[PDB]
Amino acid sequence: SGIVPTLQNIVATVTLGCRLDLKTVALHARNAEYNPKRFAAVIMRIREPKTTALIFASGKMVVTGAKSEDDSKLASRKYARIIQKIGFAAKFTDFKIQNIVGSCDVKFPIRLEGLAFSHGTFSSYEPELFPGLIYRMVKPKIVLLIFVSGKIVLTGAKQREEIYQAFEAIYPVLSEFRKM
Amino acid sequence: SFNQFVDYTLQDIICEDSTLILEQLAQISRKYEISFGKIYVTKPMVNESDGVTHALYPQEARLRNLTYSSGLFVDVKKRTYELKYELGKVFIGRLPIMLRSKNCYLSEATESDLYKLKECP
Amino acid sequence: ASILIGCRRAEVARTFKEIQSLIHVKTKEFGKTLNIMKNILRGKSQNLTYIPRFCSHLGLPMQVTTSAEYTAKKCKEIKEIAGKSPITIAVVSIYLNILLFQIPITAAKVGQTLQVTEGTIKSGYKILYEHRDKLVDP
Amino acid sequence: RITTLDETVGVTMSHTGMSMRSDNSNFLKVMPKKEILDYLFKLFDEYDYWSLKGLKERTRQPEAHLKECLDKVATLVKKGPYAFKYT
Amino acid sequence: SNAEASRVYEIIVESVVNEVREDFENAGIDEQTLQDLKNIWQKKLTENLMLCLYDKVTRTKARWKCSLKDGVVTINRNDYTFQKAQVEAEWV
Amino acid sequence: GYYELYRRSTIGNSLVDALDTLISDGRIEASLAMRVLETFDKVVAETLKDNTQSKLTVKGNLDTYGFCDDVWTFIVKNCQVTVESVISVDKLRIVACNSK
Repeated sequence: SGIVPTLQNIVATVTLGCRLDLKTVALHARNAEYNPKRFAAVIMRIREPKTTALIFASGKMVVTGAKSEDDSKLASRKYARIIQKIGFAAKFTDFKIQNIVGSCDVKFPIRLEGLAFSHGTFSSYEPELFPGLIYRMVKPKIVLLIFVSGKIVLTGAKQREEIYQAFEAIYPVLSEFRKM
Repeated sequence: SFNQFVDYTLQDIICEDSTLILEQLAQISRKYEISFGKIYVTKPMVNESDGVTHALYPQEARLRNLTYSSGLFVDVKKRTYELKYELGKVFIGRLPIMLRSKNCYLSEATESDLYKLKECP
Repeated sequence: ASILIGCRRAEVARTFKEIQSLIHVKTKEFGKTLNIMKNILRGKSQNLTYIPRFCSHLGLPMQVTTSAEYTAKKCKEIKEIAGKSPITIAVVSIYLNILLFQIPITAAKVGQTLQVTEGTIKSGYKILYEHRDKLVDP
Repeated sequence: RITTLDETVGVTMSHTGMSMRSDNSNFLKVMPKKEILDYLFKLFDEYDYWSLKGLKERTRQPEAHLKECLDKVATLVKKGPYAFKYT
Repeated sequence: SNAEASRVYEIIVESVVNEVREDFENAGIDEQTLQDLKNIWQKKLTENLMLCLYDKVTRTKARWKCSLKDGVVTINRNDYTFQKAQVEAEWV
Repeated sequence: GYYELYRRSTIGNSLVDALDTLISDGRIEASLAMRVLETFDKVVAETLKDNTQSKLTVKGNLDTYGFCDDVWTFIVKNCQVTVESVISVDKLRIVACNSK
């Protein structure tokens, strides 16, 4: 094999533990977005790292859009910095990975039909609704997107090893149901 | 007695009460009207279990235990009165067919034409 | 969902839009509720059937009906381009085998018939005219 | 006499049951506490014995804060002529 | 510099004086004071800011696309009046 | 209705300076220049909607997007405004409100 699934998205919640004013913040801040009639939360984005802060009113904020565990951690300290920069007493608190998204490729065509017929307890293949295949892993708890071309997208993970251990237990199963 | 029931009476039963409305109460109310123009008839057929609706012949109908029957269709007319301001082929029932009638295929057959269909003249 | 259970268990051929032409199930609610019922059936222990109904919808002879059958059979074993939903793969087997003969239908009438896209099947015709070799039987 | 539809049947028969050609017809398709109380006192100055159904329509703001102020400085009359009407 | 905007500025001064002529008679100050309002405003008529109204702002990944309608933009001491606009900027 | 964002333009500040000159220096009565600016937000609102035929195309680097009280605010750095004429603006403040 020798294949490492490249990560695509890492999600992390940050609870500041305070309460701001959304009209006061948006009338003075720069790179921020907020709409009361659609979704009453402040959307903050920074150029480096390119992430997405979701500032609620009750001190809640989720940071998403990074690739490494540090990039979701570094941007959240930058996200905690601007709220302290406005005039509030924000605090970098409650750090937890919400999800780690990763996708890769195997460079051989995959027999999805015989795989779905064999692994019907975990495969869910509906050919006219979703052109890929939906596979769920018990240990570890990983849901996987399988394409015929070889695109193996993985989700439902808080740790980096859970993506890699899921690939190792399924790539011989990928190597069984192959074509050319 | 069969053919006069088909050619004339089937328009008599429908067109004598071909209209029906629904008095919708609103405050500005409304009305809606459904009507039927002419009823249309078909040839004897069988819709099989998969869904193929093809031709039919009574020799196979005797062996497969079916209903030598043709579908019927209605030209429906929909209206809406808003208080009277005004702003479609529907199957209804497979009617069983009497043999050697005008709607049946075997009315148009010679001597040997029945012989190629295993039916006695 | 249990209607679609009767489609699969009694070897019938029904589609989601066929039920959506009758009921308003809003698809995303419909499929996940269908999915969890399957796990109940898993917790309580094939597009070839769809072919001749459309042939019955078009009114085609049996030799023309089995012509798309040998088409749709050999289309899976040939591979390339993979699934891309078998519904349009069925209807391009129709359009190929009707281009084998001379039946006046074209793409506009069959587009309104099975409710699809004329521009889609010409793109599938592009890979099919290249694959015109490995599909002849007599 | 009644005309007979004379084709390959299944073309006409396809429109009977499922056909995936839906619709094609238009027939039967169907706040702060002191700030909201100031508007409520302005609304009570016009109509006092008034139901909360049109009041939630006329205000259309924070109805939970409107329901909290309606029990705060107002007494909703239950039955009688002024049913569900503040006082 | 625009011959259309100089034609536009001719309509704006003429529509203002002809509409508050009734209120200058209701207040009853003077008719020539309204004429003094016109000559001073045309004498004054003789930092890159866009003032308009948004209709649709679409954003994908980091690319923005904004559908703008009806405004007046003054860029580099030059007056411009438009009817439609599209802003396809890119925020890093 | 009738917003007041067009009183901050070139002719938006020209009518305010021509009305405040009459009130402060002269004896022009108060609460009458307000009706002129309300008329100024009415005529130009029907002028840029109807008597305008220019189209603009702006492409640059966005630095600040702000949205508050149905008012969109943009600052695009190094933008080229294409009239119908391409004008390379180093910084163009874009303010937009709801047209409905």
